[PDB]
Amino acid sequence: LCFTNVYADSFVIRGDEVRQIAPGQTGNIADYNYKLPDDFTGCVIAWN
Amino acid sequence: SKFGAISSVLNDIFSRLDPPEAEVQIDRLITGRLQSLQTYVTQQLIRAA
Repeated sequence: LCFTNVYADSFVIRGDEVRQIAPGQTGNIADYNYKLPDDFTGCVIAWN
Repeated sequence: SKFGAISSVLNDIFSRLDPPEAEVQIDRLITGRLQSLQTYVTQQLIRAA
């Protein structure tokens, strides 16, 4: 595929907190740090 | 009528389910109700004739 522009967001979170990064998923990070919109298209990469 | 979904109430789908497949449930309910209304309109057309 060919995209218009790509934005990469990088940060570090706890081991079990990785589930919180998801459209329409709530939590401490989701509510106060980083929330994905429900109409989110893109990949999320997590490695220890 | 549930039409295969888990609930007949839209707000129940909203509260008890997260959006990504709540959309699927809403789509199922919407298409079922649209089919019902289509059937009603078709029978009304025949009876009107």
